[PDB]
Amino acid sequence: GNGRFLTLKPLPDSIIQESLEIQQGVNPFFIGRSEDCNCKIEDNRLSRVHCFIFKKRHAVGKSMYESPAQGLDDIWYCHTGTNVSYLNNNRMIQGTKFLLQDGDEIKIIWDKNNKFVIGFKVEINDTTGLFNEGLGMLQEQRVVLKQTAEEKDLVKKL
Repeated sequence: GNGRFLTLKPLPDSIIQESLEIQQGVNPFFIGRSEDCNCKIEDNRLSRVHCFIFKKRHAVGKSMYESPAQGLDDIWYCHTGTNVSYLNNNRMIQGTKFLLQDGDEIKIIWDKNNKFVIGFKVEINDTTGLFNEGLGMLQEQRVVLKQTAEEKDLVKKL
């Protein structure tokens, strides 16, 4: 690859059926109804910036002895459109940050009335000095974080 690391693959089961490629963690990645977002999701009720994937350096403590995880870069999926974000079994709200482990198929919008369900498959082919292969294996186990002024600023400029 010329610079691939994370492939975001939305599929046919979800209203979004395309494949995106996050180059060595190209952040932030904007996602929503308008293709303007680095990621494409055609969902009427879904906001243009409704969801965005951001990358940050994994916050770790002093490297006691010789151990990996010596501070690296992690990717955080930050939802934003009122439809609330959904990953595995963690429910989110309109503006939450969540870790994306490999094989992360998240539904940004799910409506039984119109079957308007979304789903993206996170597949990290390359791990560029990442805190982990990308399967998320830190102390926290799939926890939802809140978006602060820092995240809100990312969506300010698509």
